[PDB]
Amino acid sequence: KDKLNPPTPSIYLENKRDAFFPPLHQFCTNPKNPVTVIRGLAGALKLDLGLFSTKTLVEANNEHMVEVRTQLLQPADENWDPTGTKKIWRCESNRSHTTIAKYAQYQASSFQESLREENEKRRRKGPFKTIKFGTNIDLSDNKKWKLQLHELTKLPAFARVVSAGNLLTHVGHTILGMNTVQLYMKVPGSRTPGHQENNNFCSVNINIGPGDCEWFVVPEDYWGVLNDFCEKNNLNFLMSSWWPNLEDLYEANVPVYRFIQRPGDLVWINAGTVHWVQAVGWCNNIAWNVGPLTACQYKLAVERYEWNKLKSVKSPVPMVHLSWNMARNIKVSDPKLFEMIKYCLLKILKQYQTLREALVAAGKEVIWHGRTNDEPAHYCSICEVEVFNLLFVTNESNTQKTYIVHCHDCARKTSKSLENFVVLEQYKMEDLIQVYDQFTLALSLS
Ligand SMILES: [Mn+2]
Ligand SMILES: [Zn+2]
Repeated sequence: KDKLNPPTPSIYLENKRDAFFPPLHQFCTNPKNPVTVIRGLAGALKLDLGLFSTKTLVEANNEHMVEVRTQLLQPADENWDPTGTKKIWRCESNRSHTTIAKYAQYQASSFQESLREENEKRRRKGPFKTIKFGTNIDLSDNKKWKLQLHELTKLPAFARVVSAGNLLTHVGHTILGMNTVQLYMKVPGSRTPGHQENNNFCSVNINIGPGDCEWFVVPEDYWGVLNDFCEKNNLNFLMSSWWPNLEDLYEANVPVYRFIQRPGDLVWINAGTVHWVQAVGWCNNIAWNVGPLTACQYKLAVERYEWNKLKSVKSPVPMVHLSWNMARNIKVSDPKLFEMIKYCLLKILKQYQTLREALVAAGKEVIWHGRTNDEPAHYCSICEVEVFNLLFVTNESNTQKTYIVHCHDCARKTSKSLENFVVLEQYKMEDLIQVYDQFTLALSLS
């Protein structure tokens, strides 16, 4: 089917007017568009991409940490077992650390060697060469990266790291790599393997250049098919490194979007869109997440939040904490989105009331503990689930005032009658009830 190789949703900007035009915002967040390629974005805004060149990065912070992935240099769009016999889903991707200065030396010498090879003139496949990919470089420190982060404020508001319409701005604290910028340094063949974004939040990626990247994209509502493929091939969809066999996908009638990202092109990945990427030339990229205020985004975030619990994987976004912040601080005028949030809050409230009464009925004391504001959400020190309001802390951690948090289930498993724990409460019930009761649908004529 030609429908199995659909065209790329793609917008071509010439100037600042095009970039700030509101129908662009609406196109990107439309659930029918799994990905949007915004071509010419840097040129239209006169963004200085030179602030992210390797030369500039070395000067700025030469000892900065870089995560290295050591990989095989594979042909075109394929992934072969090391022997070169058959195409398989499993990637080879070994981890180590280096610095910006050291990776930079390698990136440059890699290009010089390729020039010389090009001038040396002239098991079904392979054997394959080894390459290194510098990934997940942390650009959160505004003191170390002042000029770099300022340049990204030139973007239209919907695409910024920080904005009033961004759910990740309303979380109220830092989530590393999501509401902070990540940087990637590349040589040809550098691969970011198959994945969905953390808790299915949208993402922004800009190619710094000078070389191109090639992207592969599958819509959110086929993610289940790719999950089945991973399990059949003995891989964890959420945690393993895998690179889809395009012939397998075609056979299973899964459509695949495929396109080239040139320097200055911005790629918008919509919520839950499955994707994997490879460098075609020598380049750097920057990326972060954004959470549009839509029913579709909130729904997919909640779904992945609950799926992660079943798979014993931590959620970087604390969706209970976020939901309360939305009710406290945000006027919601879409009836669909409003009903979703109200439903979730009522479920949180009922569970909390049920647990609290059980504790009281058993004669366990609930200790008023309160809360520092802008204090981050808490997670269980053993199982890493989000823990809200009622915190379970050992007698000794309480005494030492280290307040090491446990969920109810993990505390019970340790201490059958909770005799080794105290129960801390960060919010009064009457106050949460008020927030819930006062959270009402706002009128908007839009
Ligand atoms: Mn991604
Ligand atoms: Zn736990």
